[PDB]
Amino acid sequence: VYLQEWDIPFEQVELGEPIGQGRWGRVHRGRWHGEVAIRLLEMDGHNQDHLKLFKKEVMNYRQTRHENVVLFMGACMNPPHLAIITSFCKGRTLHSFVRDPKTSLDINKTRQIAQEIIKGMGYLHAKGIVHKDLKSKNVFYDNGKVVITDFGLFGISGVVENQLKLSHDWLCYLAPEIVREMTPGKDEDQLPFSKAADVYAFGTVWYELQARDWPLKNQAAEASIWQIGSGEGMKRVLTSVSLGKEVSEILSACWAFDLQERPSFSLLMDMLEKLP
Amino acid sequence: LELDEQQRKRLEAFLTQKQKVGELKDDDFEKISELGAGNGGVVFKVSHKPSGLVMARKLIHLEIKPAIRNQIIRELQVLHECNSPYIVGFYGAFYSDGEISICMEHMDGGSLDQVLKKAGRIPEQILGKVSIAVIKGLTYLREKHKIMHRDVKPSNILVNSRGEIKLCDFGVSGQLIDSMANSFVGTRSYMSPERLQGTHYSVQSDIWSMGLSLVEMAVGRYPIPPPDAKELELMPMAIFELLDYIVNEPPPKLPSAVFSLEFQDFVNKCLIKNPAERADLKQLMVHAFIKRSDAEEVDFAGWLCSTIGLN
Ligand SMILES: Nc1ncnc2c1ncn2[C@@H]1O[C@H](COP(=O)(O)OP(=O)(O)NP(=O)(O)O)[C@@H](O)[C@H]1O
Ligand SMILES: Nc1ncnc2c1ncn2[C@@H]1O[C@H](COP(=O)(O)OP(=O)(O)NP(=O)(O)O)[C@@H](O)[C@H]1O
Ligand SMILES: O=C(c1ccc(F)c(F)c1Nc1ccc(I)cc1F)N1CC(O)([C@@H]2CCCCN2)C1
Ligand SMILES: [Mg+2]
Ligand SMILES: [Mg+2]
Repeated sequence: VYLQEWDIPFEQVELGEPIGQGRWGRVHRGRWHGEVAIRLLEMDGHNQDHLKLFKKEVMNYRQTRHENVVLFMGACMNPPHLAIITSFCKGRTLHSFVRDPKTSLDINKTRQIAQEIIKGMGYLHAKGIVHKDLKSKNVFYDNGKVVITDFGLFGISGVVENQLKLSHDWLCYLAPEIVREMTPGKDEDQLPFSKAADVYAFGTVWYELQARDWPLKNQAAEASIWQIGSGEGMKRVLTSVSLGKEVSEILSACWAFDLQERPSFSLLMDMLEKLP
Repeated sequence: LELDEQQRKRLEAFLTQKQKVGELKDDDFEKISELGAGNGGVVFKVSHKPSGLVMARKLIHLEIKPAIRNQIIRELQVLHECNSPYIVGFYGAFYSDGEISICMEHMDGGSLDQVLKKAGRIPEQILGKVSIAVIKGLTYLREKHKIMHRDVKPSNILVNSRGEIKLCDFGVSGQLIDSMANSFVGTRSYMSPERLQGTHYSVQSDIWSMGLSLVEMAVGRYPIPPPDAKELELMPMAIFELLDYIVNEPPPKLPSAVFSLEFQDFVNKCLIKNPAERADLKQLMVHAFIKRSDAEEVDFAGWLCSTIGLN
């Protein structure tokens, strides 16, 4: 991809100030005239198998467009250097949005935001793309509109010892299937992400919509790994402080220990409807 | 208290050479060699230039919002009040280049994990003395500043050719624990079964960690899962099944053929899964194994330097 292979007309794109680092390159603000987010990646892997998967996935994302999914625009690869360009999201991350004092969530607003997220995930799933990284920090809320970012991105194999370092916010969104497989020397690309793991991550963001915090208070990651992958921690949170029966029913469904008992996103739309 | 005078005359000696060094900053120091690195940051043998002293510098690398960074440094400065013959000599803590550095005593023989790998196994005669040292350090910490350690394992037990035992890297600062230290998981686990399920824990969790550490050093092998029958006379698992073992299976125990009841019972009491029934520190201090080893006569410095090769 030389960026002219995309349906977005491109003359020139300029880097602006950076706006956060992470495991997958550095994300800058930029100007396409429109604002954009530009993620800079570098491919250690070089074995042309990694770039083959990168090319496949970037042209798979071309086929996407939906008002609840961030617009994928371009990707160019001058190996080892690669760049992924999406539309820039004004407004605030849902993560920092539920955690605001001044914010007024309610039994209505929460269902509406949730239905937005479900529509977006349902599209992505229909076209066979798995998010693999749904969380509150990868959803943006600007006035009425809700947009999912940073999807599909965990499938790639760029630069990131035999220990592990796992942020707590991330692990709260991880289903038991995954955290059981975590262990030093195993890369993120080998983990069992899936449609069901995505609806589990939706379970955590819904809990965050109810309680405006993590479902597990910050603690040693080994503790979180056991509590998450045993299902115990999720059994105890459902016990500990409850919300409403119909609200909590969707939560118990999404967090279901056996992944196969987790609902589809289409079904979750209906469940969110039959509520106050 | 209950501070011997030999000890009190080497504590004063190091607090008053301590005020001779004054303050510091990065370029005052100069490298020597690779002590090692892990679960946060590298530590290197260093010589300080203003005041002819050799130290050990712990650098850990944390780009985060500066407000909590200065909160961390001010919480970490409490190490200046923490001074015992069983806690490594602390000198200073400062921020530089967004890399927090802690300057502490250099301990000639390194960590009992290092000691162990070269030694292969650690005898009982001597594990008695280290056990006394650990309970003393933990009681000093709980009574005087009201903190707990939260990470007791051989790589955090330090030994010198002068024959002392002291503990390093205890959890003094909460912010540093919540902001960095929590996110790491290694290949082994020393966490109590009540910490792993996320209930409220206490220094009891440290009692468990100490028990597991003593087993490892006594038999030379990380004790869970328990060695198999062929491996025991002679003397590949992911992290979650390790943790599920710790929580859902019996704890390790020392082999019955080799060590006394007093040692076997000491470790059995440290490793009870229910922290309520696990011995506390008051009870461990008066245990038979402790009364024995405290009144025994072992020359530690000699064993250490002939184990590893110092002078
Ligand atoms: N399209 C976008 N519009 C606005 N902000 C964005 C967009 N994409 C990413 N960001 C932000 O840019 C930063 C980079 O995100 P990211 O590198 O994924 O860090 P992270 O999600 O917090 N942790 P990690 O996923 O491991 O890198 C974060 O603050 C994102 O919220
Ligand atoms: N004050 C010290 N004096 C001498 N050696 C030390 C000192 N502190 C740490 N070490 C050694 O330096 C190496 C790395 O130390 P450290 O960064 O604390 O990781 P670790 O001790 O191996 N395990 P952890 O405490 O979980 O990080 C180990 O071999 C330690 O034995
Ligand atoms: O370096 C530390 C450490 C952790 C918490 C804290 F509050 C500290 F002050 C720490 N450093 C420290 C404290 C006292 C002395 I005397 C010397 C020191 F270097 N740690 C914890 C540690 O043992 C690891 C980190 C995380 C996982 C396992 N424990 C390393
Ligand atoms: Mg992200
Ligand atoms: Mg250490």
